[PDB]
Amino acid sequence: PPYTVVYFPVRGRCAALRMLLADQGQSWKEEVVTVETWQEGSLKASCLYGQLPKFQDGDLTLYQSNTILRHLGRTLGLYGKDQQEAALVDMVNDGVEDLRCKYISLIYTNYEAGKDDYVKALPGQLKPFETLLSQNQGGKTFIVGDQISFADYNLLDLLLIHEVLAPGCLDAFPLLSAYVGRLSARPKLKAFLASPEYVNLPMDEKSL
Amino acid sequence: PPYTVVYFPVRGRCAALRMLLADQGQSWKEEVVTVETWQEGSLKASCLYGQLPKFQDGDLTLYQSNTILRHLGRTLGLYGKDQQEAALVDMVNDGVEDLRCKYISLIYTNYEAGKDDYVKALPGQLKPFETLLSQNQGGKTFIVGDQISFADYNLLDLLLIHEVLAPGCLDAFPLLSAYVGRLSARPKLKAFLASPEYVNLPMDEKSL
Ligand SMILES: N[C@@H](CCC(=O)N[C@@H](CS)C(=O)NCC(=O)O)C(=O)O
Ligand SMILES: N[C@@H](CCC(=O)N[C@@H](CS)C(=O)NCC(=O)O)C(=O)O
Repeated sequence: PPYTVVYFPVRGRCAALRMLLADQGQSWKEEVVTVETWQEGSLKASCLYGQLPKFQDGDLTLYQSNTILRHLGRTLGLYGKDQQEAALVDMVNDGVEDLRCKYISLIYTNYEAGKDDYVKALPGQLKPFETLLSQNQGGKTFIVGDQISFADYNLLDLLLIHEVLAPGCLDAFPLLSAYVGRLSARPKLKAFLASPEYVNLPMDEKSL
Repeated sequence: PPYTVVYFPVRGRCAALRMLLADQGQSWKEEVVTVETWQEGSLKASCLYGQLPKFQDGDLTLYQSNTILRHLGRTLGLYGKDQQEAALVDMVNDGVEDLRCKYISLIYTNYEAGKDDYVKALPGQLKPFETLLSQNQGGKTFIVGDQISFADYNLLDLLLIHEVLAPGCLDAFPLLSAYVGRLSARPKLKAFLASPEYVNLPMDEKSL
């Protein structure tokens, strides 16, 4: 630290890393980039891959949402207890990223027309996470091992996103359901999720 | 170890991890899955996310190509010299994954019709890697730091893939060009890239 999140005024790909920082009692600065400023071009041209989020940690500048998640996970001890758990954490996060990309494809390229088929296929896309939970201490703890990881925050975000898209989609998955309620009940995270900082921010850039 | 790669008979998403194993002097078993066997359904149903590659390391079973790359990188010391370099390695790999997904979208959903526009936009997609190279010891070493990382193998694979799609696409990028020649010249990797094991395997599953 200090930590600075440079992003558009939406939850989007920064929701999970923000949940992580809040739940971990970290402090950080939000540098909001308006659509107007982005269209100006200078900031975009200076971004490694021409996109946001951009993350500043002291003198270190990073790009890529999952890189930020892994960085915070690595430096704050949220990346498994050993190398085997670390691999499992990656396996979960890669799965979360895959579904997030499918979600992104839906809302940005075929929402109204593809929404129905997507929701029908959703159960099959959520089952893997329910299965992982069932194979780890009966799913009473975290997605991997007995300690929270950056993948828990990313998965939580994706699940919350889908509950909005398809209310009750987690009713068919007892472990995921309890898991979401459990993580959402963690004091610092609960406070964050209920604050205007989170609540009054639109879900996706599509809303911009 | 022992290591086992379970995949279709193509380079696809296993090319980079294979280059890594070969260049690192590792031994591994290839369990080829034919389209027929896949259509049978049993293997697919047993895969965490219903897809390949599946990777076995001793008693550990992993899925997700980037998870395999990170696992080998972590266990073989190809993940940066410190936490800062580790983050940079992730930043590069996430960028490689992003472009690979764009490439995948092209060949599978709009090849013939989108090929021209994709190639025109390619320079802008490759510039970030040229820039990273220019900011690290003049690009005379690796993509991050002075030691090879799993991201080098993944980037190398993506660059080779694009040279086939658009011959000479690296001519406008001196650092990337030299970088590819340099990595491709590493003894063990050079031997692997020239072997039937690599050469006679189709590039993508699309060829199946
Ligand atoms: N793989 C990147 C994706 C970044 C991305 O898609 N950024 C979008 C917002 S969610 C953006 O900056 N769009 C504006 C543009 O492309 O110029 C990550 O995970 O951070
Ligand atoms: N995110 C996964 C993607 C895996 C993937 O796309 N697998 C394809 C081949 S490259 C597959 O198994 N297709 C067969 C199927 O889905 O039934 C990874 O990086 O490993």
